[PDB]
Amino acid sequence: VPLDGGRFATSDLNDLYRRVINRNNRLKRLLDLAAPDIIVRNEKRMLQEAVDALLDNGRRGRAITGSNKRPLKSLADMIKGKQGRFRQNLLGKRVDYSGRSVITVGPYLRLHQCGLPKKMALELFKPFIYGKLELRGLATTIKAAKKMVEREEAVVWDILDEVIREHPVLLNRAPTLHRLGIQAFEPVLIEGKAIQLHPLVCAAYNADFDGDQMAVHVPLTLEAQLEARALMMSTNNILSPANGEPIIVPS
Amino acid sequence: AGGITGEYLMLTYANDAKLYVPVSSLHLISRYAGGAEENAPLHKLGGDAW
Amino acid sequence: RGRVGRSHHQAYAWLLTPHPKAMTTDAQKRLEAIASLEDLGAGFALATHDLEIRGAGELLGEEQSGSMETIGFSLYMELLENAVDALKAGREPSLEDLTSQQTEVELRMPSLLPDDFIPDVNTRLSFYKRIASAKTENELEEIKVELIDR
Amino acid sequence: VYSYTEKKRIRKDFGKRPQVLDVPYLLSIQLDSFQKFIEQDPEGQYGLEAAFRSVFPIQSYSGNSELQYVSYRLGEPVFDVQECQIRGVTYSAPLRVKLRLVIYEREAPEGTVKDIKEQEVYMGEIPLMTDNGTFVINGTERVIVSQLHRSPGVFFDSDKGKTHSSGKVLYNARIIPYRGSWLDFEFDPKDNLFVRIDRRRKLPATIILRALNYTTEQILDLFFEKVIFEIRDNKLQMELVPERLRGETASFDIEANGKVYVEKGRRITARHIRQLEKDDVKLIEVPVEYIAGKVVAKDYIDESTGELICAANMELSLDLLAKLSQSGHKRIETLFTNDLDHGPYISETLRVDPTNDRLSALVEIYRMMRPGEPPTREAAESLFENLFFSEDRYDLSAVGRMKFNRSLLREEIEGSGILSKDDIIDVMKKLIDIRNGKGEVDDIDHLGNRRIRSVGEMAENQFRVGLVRVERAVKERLSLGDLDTLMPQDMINAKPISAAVKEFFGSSQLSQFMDQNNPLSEITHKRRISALGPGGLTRERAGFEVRDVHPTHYGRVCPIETPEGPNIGLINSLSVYAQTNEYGFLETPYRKVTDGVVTDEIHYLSAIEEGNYVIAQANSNLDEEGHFVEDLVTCRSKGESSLFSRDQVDYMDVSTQQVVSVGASLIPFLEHDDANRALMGANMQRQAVPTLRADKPLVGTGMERAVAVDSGVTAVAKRGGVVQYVDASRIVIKVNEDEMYPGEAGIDIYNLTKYTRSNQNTCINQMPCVSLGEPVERGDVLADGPSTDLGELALGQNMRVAFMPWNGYNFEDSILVSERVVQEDRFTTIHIQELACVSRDTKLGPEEITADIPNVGEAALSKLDESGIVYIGAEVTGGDILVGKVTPKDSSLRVPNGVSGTVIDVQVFTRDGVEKDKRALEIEEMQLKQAKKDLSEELQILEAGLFSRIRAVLVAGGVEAEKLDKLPRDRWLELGLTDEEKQNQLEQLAEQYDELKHEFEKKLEAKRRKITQGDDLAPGVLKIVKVYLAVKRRIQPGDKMAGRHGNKGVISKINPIEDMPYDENGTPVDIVLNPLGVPSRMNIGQILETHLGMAAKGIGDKINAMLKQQQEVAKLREFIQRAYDLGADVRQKVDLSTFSDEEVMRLAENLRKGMPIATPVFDGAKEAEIKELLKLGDLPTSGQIRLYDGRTGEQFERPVTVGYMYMLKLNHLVDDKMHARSTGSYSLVTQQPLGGKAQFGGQRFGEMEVWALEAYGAAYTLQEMLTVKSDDVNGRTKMYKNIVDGNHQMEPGMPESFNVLLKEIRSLGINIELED
Amino acid sequence: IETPITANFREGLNVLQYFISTHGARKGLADTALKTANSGYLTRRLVDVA
Amino acid sequence: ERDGLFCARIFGPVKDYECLCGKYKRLKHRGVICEKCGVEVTQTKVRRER
Amino acid sequence: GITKASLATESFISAASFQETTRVLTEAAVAGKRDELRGLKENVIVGRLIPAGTGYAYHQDRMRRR
RNA sequence: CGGAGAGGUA
Ligand SMILES: [Mg+2]
Ligand SMILES: [Zn+2]
Repeated sequence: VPLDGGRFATSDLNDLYRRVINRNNRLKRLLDLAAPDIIVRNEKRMLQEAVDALLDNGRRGRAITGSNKRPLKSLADMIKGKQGRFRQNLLGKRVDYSGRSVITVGPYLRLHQCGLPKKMALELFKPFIYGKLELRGLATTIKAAKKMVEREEAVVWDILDEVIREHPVLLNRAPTLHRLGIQAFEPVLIEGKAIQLHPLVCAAYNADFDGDQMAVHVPLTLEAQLEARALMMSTNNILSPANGEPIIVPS
Repeated sequence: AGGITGEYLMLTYANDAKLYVPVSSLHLISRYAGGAEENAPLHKLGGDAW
Repeated sequence: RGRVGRSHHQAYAWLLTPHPKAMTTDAQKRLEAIASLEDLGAGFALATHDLEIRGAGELLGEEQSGSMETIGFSLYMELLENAVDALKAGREPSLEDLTSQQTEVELRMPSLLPDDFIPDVNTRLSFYKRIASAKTENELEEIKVELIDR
Repeated sequence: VYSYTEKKRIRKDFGKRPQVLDVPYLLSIQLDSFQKFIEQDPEGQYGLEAAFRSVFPIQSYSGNSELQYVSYRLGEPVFDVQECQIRGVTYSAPLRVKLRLVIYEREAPEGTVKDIKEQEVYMGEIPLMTDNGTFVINGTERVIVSQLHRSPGVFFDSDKGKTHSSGKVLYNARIIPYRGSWLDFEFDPKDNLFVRIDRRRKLPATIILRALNYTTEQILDLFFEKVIFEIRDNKLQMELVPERLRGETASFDIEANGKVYVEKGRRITARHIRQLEKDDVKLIEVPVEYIAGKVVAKDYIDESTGELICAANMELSLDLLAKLSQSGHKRIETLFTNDLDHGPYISETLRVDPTNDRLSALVEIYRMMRPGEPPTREAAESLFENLFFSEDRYDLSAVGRMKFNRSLLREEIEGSGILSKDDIIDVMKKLIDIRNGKGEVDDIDHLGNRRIRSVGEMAENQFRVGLVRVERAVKERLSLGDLDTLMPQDMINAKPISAAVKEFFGSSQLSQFMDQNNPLSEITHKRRISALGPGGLTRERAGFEVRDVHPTHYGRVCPIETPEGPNIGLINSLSVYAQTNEYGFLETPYRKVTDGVVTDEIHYLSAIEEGNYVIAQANSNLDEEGHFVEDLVTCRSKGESSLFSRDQVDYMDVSTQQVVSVGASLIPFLEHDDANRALMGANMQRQAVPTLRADKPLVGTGMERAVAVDSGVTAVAKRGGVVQYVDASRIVIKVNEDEMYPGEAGIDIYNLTKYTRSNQNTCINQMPCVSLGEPVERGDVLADGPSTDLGELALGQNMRVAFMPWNGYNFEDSILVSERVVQEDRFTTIHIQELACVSRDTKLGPEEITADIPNVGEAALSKLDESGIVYIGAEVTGGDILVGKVTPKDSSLRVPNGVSGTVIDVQVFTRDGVEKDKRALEIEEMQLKQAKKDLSEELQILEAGLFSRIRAVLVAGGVEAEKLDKLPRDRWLELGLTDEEKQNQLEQLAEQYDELKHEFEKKLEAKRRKITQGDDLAPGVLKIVKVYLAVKRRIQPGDKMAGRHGNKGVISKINPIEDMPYDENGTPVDIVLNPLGVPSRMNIGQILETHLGMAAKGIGDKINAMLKQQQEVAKLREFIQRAYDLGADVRQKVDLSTFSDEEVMRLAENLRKGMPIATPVFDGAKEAEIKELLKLGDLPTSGQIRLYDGRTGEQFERPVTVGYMYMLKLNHLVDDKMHARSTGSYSLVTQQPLGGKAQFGGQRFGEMEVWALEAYGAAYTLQEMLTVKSDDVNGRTKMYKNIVDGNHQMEPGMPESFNVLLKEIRSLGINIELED
Repeated sequence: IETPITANFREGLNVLQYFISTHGARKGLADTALKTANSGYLTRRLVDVA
Repeated sequence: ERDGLFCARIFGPVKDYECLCGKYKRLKHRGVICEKCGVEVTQTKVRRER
Repeated sequence: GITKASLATESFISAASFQETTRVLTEAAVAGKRDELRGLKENVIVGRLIPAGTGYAYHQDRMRRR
């Protein structure tokens, strides 16, 4: 990838590959030339060391480095550890149709709903809005619907209040210790900027309102919305899975 | 000068870079000759090679 | 070290160094390397060690030893093949021929086509040929307008 | 007693202890350290002088030349501070050394001179600390925090049976140099003794014993005593020492001189020893079984054959004894070992040591330090010489030698920097002594063992690192040829000094970006004590014992102000009165207690000395004769607080606030909070945004003024006088005639920094707080900074708070806020962003910044000018174009989506050599007008000053008022007057005037060249335009706001005025907190501050009432005097009778909004005084009044608490946090969404959140959130089309981050594949 | 410590009682930080076995 | 380059449905291999899997 | 123990995505191991339905179709 | 995009 200064990034894998290819081509030429054995021997030693550093650098007591005197990132170092593929890209991964905001109380809510700012509810629910606008024919393409949502005429708010009718969103607090850490709530649109959270599910989330933040994901398909409504709504999580005691205790 | 206290002559070249010459070897020094005791130039010590 | 020896007499070679409080680390590395390889046939190993650290310079420039972002050999053979085919087909003389009969106007003031201006070395070379071979000011002006356009 | 501008508003100080030592300059450590770096030290032991004299004279290898040093001098900086920040260049001063190069002549005897050439050579640019303690390194204002590292010396620690599972304590010793290679000794669980160097492989200690030209005999004499056998005619006569037998079980008959003293098997009692000595026993016959296990000291060989019989360090047996008898040996010497008192801990090391000589010992040392390269003699010997005994590559500092000679109980606190033989031997002796049972181990967390190296020492170390490379290069250049035409300038390189210093200042772990959203945050980030950085411990590998608070932290390091989270107790902050010792250690003052009197003399004691004495408590009652009123006074003797007798104390604490920091001494009623909640109170006080209209705290601690003055945000008068001119951007002070100077009299001019941007994007502007024609004195504030108010810190507003639950709108920690708080714009804060647009130089040529941009209408270009840059004052919103930039084939800078604000400043930088567009010429043109105008106003206000002094000095001897103005104001020299000291002074003033003319001319021309010149930029950029946006963030549900006592909570509703609980007078409560936050987390300080604030506003309300209906000053004076009394024996004692009857009308004008109160932290207002103050006002003394509901209008049962609590608005807005993403960009190597708010990022549905969906049966939600919504590209394009087409359904596919895993595993030699 | 803090929070602690209070109440927060770091790993191990 | 670490005939075309030398620039020739340089003009996402 | 009882699993992905990835991959690549995707973690890895809840019916009929 | 480092919220 270019570094935007005319040069390119280091990208340690290509560095290791260039090292291996250079040593290998040199050794092939030197074997073609029938060079004496003292030279081809340390050529093969260098090639073995280079392929060694490519496959897994640092498994030798010696590790070769580039900048800043840290060893390069080999193909085995791109799988191991907290930053490998398994723990950072496969078991848990970044997600579209998601948001994050501060939480306030909103004690007028019922147990099965959560506040949701109008801005977040418009940004998360854009494709559904495009579909409903093209159903009304108010913009008979996706480009005109895009500008139409961007301007925010008075009609897209009605499109929200229809596409948010029976559509749960999954609220999630950051250390999701237990399965009551992620729960689905029907949204209630708020002219504000903070996700209001029913003050009974705070004990389940372990959420004071002293500056916490919660993420909001959207279930898309019918299977996901029914999973949210049947399994993950807050009106199903009353007993704690750890022990039969209630978890919607008045706090 | 690293263990000896001596008396020196004080000579100011260009850029105020001073040259001290010993009084034991003041014969290396001559008076001016161009008739320009007010219009005399000033060289730079050590040249301008650098 | 190779100046001594040269005959059946065993020949010693001393590398006196200053006292080690004022030698850089690279110096002791060099000295221990050159004292390690005290054998016969060590020259080529030492040369291919000097390469690989120093790195070969430009394949199509000056500056023999250094990394310094050369042009690739795989690119270079293609560039040279394009030059060979254009040259032979065209049959223009070498640039040096255009240097030979050149009435020397060495005025030691820069005169070339800059790299970023015409990046393709082959095409820039073709302009060199066609400019120095232009034998009419009208031809020079045609070169000027074509180069302005291109 | 009072000034003129403290009588504006006198904070009513409660508190009873009279202060004996005022709070020092709060930035003493930073300014003092960097002064010790850059100051001409005559004695030559601090800073640059110490470094230069530690390197120079540089003698060449040839010896026929040397380069010696004369003096050093810091030049003037090329730019001032403001131009350094704006232009993006560090604020440095060129260091110029007057080097002097001698040259010897060859054939002369040893030591002569041919020539000597000297020249002021330039070397190094050293960044200059500003007036406060902040450096400017690249335009960004940095702060180098002090570091707290273990002092160089020697330490004897022991893992408390953490290994070997036997309960065996493995005592160890570390010799830790300031600079060099460490050294360690330790004990194997077999009670051996091994050395290790630089944490390498472990070796027997006797290896390094032999390495010092010690053979085995001297080793045994060093570590062991002697027991003497004399073989005679009767069976091994031994000279017996009776104190060698204290405490052993006997083994045979103990008799002498024909009398049985002790019999076998007995323990040798003390009375047995006394019997032996009173009978004076010397010589005892002993059996032979006693010697079969004893080890002989030295070598006894056979004299005739010259063959070894017995050697050093081996046990004697019967055959050896017979041979030594047969060789004529009469005297044998064995070792006095033991089992509990003197173990043979070195003899077993000799046994296990596979080394017998010294050369081979140096051989395996060489093998250890560098594997490979098998040793020679000279290489091993030189390696071991320069490893520990070279002043080049090893150095204990003077602090190292001090602690070293202290730990070994030596005498002199001076010595050589490098180690010696006796030092290593003494360390080993002391370690063996610790092992035996005498002496005691150290704790490594003691503040007598950890020392502070602040800015000066650290930067001097880097300067020395650079100077070593400089002197090496100098030596090579001297030994090279052609000496007789060299000059020092052409000899030294100024690269490795500037590099070694810029590397430290710019990019280090201890030179960090200044927190600048307060005066408090700056002044408490400069007084920071980081326990991290180079030469210190690591954040996530620090245990529970170093994070913890030691009994020696008292007075030096604050116990409460530390961050919470992963680095707690590692980022400690200094106490108020703590200083740095001469050696870097921490010391705190103490009042000396004489025979019975607590005096007023103070002694600064360190942490080692504080343990020996006994120190009284800060608040222990003493009464006008220095005598404690009790006889069991609570003191602390040796890290143990306990009650001591009155006639035993040696010292007393200076004041009650020397335990806590500066951050946690602005908390009023700190002595009622918990420690956790006070920690959070301090750390959130550090983050309060400076609001729009600053508002004094009605309840402070009096330390507010110190923080406002010492943090350099207020513009403070350097010399007193009269304010000649006030303006919102400048203040002109005509200085008093007795504060004048004779030469360059002049008058002072202060330029106030208007709305510039702080580091944290808040707004720092100063406001004039003095009026036109008003007397000011030296040290008095003239301009409030950000969040100060008449020279005292005011971080937030103070609002009327009711403590009750309100319909659940303040459920957990939330806050319900009235709408007057948002109507009055009291939490509306200004945030100033800097958006930069750069013009690159890329393929297909550069980019211009013209207005000509495609596919956008003229509405887009309506806010740009003709040059493509937005107009100043243009109220932009999100998505508008500020700098129209084109890509050569729409790369215009746009406001980020969501943020509004007014453009207040456009800075255009251009690289030299390319022409400047229209906007750059316009900006440079107005800048030139500003620069010429400001210098002209400077010179002409100085003209007013000089001519006023000239006119006012001629009152006698030359006064003719018309003749001053018969000719114009200039020619006031050649008039008729006596040519005496008056005309002397007029000639001096005219010469000063003409010099000021010349200075103005030179400065104006230099400023013009500095403005017009092109500036250095990054290679590859053409021109940069920085637009500045000012955004008034008001307040909304979400914005976290806090108190001072650790009670945070996001505002949860902006509630109309009429719904707020009003009391019987109609006044609505401004903020309704929750009571339930008080009992659990015990910050009772908030309730007491609430009551005291209600009292203060009661006094303010009565003064306001007495002022509205106009009443004479004889009533205001009476009431205000009653208010300023009423302390129960407080130390304030202000009398209103000496006020000028109009500064009472100004005092009561400033007190009409509330009478400010100080409560020193541990010397606070007791509750009785609070009730008395609430009763001086007409408020009900229980603190709680009756509130009617806002909506139903019917009174609340159980009367509620209202008062005035000081709310800060912390810098966690909800504008910055709230974020949402539907579809956006995607990452490159793995096709997952990007991450963050700057990028249009999507939240991370991590590992725990996947287990939380596996715990439900929600498998379809999981499948979409890890294939469709994230990663499966053919799945997500189809999903988007299906959503738009009204069909919520997915085709899953398989995530591309798993195909990446296949190709990466499969790209090893590992065939991983999917089956059928 | 043998002698207690005989002063509640209605009345004020004096200096030395407050210092000993901090002795007690920083161990709590340091313990909270590192126990959190450990228990996260423990529940990760538990999830991955079952 | 021709047969370097990043390559177009070995791993695939850089731009979507386009030859290396621009001989074929539209999807109507999907699958044909150019002759001068020798890339398979196809989707550029095959550069991820080859 | 739970650290060893999870590395000693018949599924070489439910142990590779746990700790010690290099050791697990080499020991399961020499042995030529086979993962039947019969768990809740490797179905998360390979991006298909979890055999727990609403994925249980799917996996039930999928198994009974072969 | 990577690397190093600093700090902060829950
Ligand atoms: Mg919280
Ligand atoms: Zn092609």
